[PDB]
Amino acid sequence: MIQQETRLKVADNSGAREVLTIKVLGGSGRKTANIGDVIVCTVKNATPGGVVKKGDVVKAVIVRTKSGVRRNDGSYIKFDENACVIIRDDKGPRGTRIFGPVARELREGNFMKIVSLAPEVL
Amino acid sequence: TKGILGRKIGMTQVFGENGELIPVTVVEAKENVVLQKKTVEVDGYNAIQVGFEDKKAYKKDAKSNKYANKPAEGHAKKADAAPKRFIREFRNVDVDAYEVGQEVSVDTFVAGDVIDVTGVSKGKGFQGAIKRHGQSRGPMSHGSHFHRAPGSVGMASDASRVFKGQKMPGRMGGNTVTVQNLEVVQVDTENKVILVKGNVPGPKKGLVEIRTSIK
Amino acid sequence: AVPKRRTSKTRKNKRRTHFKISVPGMTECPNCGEYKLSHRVCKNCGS
Amino acid sequence: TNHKLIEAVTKSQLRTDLPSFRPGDTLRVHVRIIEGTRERIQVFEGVVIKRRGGGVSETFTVRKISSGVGVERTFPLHTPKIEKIEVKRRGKVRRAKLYYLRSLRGKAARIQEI
Amino acid sequence: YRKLGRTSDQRKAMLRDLATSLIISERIETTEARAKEVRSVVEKLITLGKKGDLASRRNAAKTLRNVEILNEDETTQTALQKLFGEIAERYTERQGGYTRILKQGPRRGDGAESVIIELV
RNA sequence: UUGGCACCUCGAUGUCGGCUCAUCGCAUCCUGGGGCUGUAGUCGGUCCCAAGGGUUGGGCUGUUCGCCCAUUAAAGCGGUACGCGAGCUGGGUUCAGAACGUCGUGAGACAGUUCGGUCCCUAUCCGUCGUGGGCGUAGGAAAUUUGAGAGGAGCUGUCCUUAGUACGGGACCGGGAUGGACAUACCUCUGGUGUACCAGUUGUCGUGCCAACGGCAUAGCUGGGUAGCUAUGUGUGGACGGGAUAAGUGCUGAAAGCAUCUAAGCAUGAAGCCCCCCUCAAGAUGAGAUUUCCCAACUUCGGUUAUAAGAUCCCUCAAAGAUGAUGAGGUUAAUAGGUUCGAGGUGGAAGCAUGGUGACAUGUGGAGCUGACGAAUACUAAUCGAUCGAAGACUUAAU
Repeated sequence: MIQQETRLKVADNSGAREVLTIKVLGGSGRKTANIGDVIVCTVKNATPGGVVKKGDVVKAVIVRTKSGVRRNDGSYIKFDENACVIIRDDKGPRGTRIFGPVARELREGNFMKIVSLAPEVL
Repeated sequence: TKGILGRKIGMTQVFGENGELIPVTVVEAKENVVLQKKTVEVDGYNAIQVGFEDKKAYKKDAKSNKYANKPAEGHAKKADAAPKRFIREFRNVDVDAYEVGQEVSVDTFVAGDVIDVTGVSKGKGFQGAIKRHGQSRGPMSHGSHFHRAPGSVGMASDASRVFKGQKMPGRMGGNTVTVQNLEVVQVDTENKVILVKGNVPGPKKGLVEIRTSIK
Repeated sequence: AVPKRRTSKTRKNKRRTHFKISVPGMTECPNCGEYKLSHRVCKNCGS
Repeated sequence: TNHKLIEAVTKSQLRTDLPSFRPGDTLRVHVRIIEGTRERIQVFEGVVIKRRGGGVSETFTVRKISSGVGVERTFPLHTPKIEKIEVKRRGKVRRAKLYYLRSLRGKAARIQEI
Repeated sequence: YRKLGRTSDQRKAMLRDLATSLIISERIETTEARAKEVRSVVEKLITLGKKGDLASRRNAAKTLRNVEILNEDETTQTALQKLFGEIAERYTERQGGYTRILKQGPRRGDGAESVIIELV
């Protein structure tokens, strides 16, 4: 349930370390968003170097959330903290590596590139 | 077409094809017998009366709606059946495929049939304007004295009155609701029960009517 | 929040139409002579 | 439980090849993953931390640490997507719900075997 | 259940008092609402007395108060002893019932329907 | 809109913005039809028809204003005492205190700037939202006809098949399902609450000491949690076609031997549309409605009689409930309470035995306890009663 003014931890090596949700794309009136949703955020904490600097407006996709999504078979899967990955414009990762597990709901969102770099996919 | 009366038991879940969970509602419907056949040359509209639950017959001093005689008895004596508890009418089914005294079974429905459930709601009694209608409350702090209360109810001098339907507090509950486009998961003839995919309106042990969706 | 006009004897007597008491059960006794309330403890204990 | 119909119309959906286990035990579920057209079997090793429900609505939860992040799964007890379950360790707890393992991390979240 | 216009603790205290007073004289007179709440509390106490095991004794001491009944020939005994004594012997073939309610007339001070609860 | 006039109110018509809640318009922001372009395809200049619904979150200036950030199919202009303070705030304007600058001989003034500063009322009448009593129909119980009334209606994005060929990037054309917002029903699932459920633990008081237990400390605190109530949770909806229609495109065709959508006529054509369709309450003193079934001695039917799963009164209750009303029951009885089981919840009782120097293990034992959920069983209580009670008349036709 990621909404406005929500701080997430980046899960890649793009330079960013912490971002803050600015808007949830999907339609007028949209309040919250879950795994497999694109959102506009700003870098609040970056590491020395990288391609992304502090105070930058970029687009990212959620991959992990405290409140897990529900499957169609009646199964659930919640994580321990919220995380996202700074993507490009053609749903392409801006980094080169991913850290931690990744949800299997990104396969239906045409995110092969991001799902083919995740160490685990459950 | 294909009408029947049943009682709401409870709510469970059933796994369908490809291991997909499906929440269903157990509806028990038995002892369904036609009682009359309204024609268009005697009433002006075709319909058929159907009973549901049974009850005890002849009884003298009985100050309770459960067992006696006279009025209801006679009307139920017309056809070969015993006194019924609930009675309804259906003007969507054919009046040429039934006979006064027929036994409406649950074999008329088949898995994968779209039906429309109908019944009264539960009831929350006297409710406020924040529960009856989806209204927002005022600031809970910042020196505010406006909480779960309604706002303005009109304008000013011009039209100095309240228009009909101002959405104010009142009793909310007992209402006839009709869910459309449902589904029959599986039908059982052993216990004469029907599994509807979803949830019908009304509380436990309540009367519900089923009809083939027109759309 | 204050009456705009005084109430008349007609309107005042019209509002006191349902304001009254109702006669009780009063079940007869089999051996006492006096009456008693229904489902009560006495010589009748109802009827 | 009023009448015996709800348990009679759902007695053909219960399984009988499921082993007995209690909260605090380490299990190895064999979920049947269905991708494009190929069907594979993914194993999920964890420790039961919950067990509520009754009848055909019984459910259980298993917690595990992937790559430094805690993951929790929850599938219906009588689900047809579960190939087979096998207990590999019997823990010793003192409660029915271990919700204190969500804050613990490292050697502090270690369960002693009976 | 009923709350009898009292607090959780206050209500719990009153219930214990009534129960103990209905085992001392076995014939008390109070209001109807309170008579329909102490009827399902003194019935559970008698059930414990029928058992006669040590466990029940400790379970029956978590509700009964500490009073001293005076019988004939200067004989004294605590309510607990009386509950596991004659009372237990009296009801040994009857499964259920025990107490009985008898409706009466209204009070003078206020219009409260008073009743009489006694053991059969 | 800024003004002009001074007709109502000075024994008071007391308030700028914001909050909550609304209704109505059309000079149309979005969606729908069209027409013409100095209108390459996309796309859009303008014009005509069209009001049914829908029209976002923040930062800041003091804010009505405005400027910016990011979205959206779109972030339209107005009216109702510049809608709404006996519905809310008091920031602004603002009253007694106090500074700064200019002006004044001075008390002080300034459409200068700044910090601080009490917003009163028990709803009589109409109106509105719910809910009953009394009579009326010439009626006792059910089941209904209903066009009078209310509600709801047309938003997006991909997939993929004549080819991404016309046009010179990217079109209107029938037609399974995925979403956003909103509406409605429900508790199987994920959660929340759960003060008469179970367990752990601190201080103190009381039954000689210690225990067990009880009282008080916010429920003493902490970890879980049944029924019920619930959203962030689970379902469904908004489709569909039908009839006239608007702008408009036409086909025939005539009071200038041509022409011409026209004066007759025949078509086609919108989120048009109120119509129809769908959902809900509904006998309408325009005494109305309809069908099925049940009910007789008094005594000239004057009611002297009275009967009807005909009504109560009273009593046990909850799928109902402010009170009444509605529903489940009253001994030929499972309505409530017990009592014996069961489901779920807690998580291993007491006693006994063993192990250990001791705090503590372990076994007998998924043990013991368990409010609201359920089944079985008359053990307690719903006991002898009493009261109140359909319509059938006239006149005048056809039988």
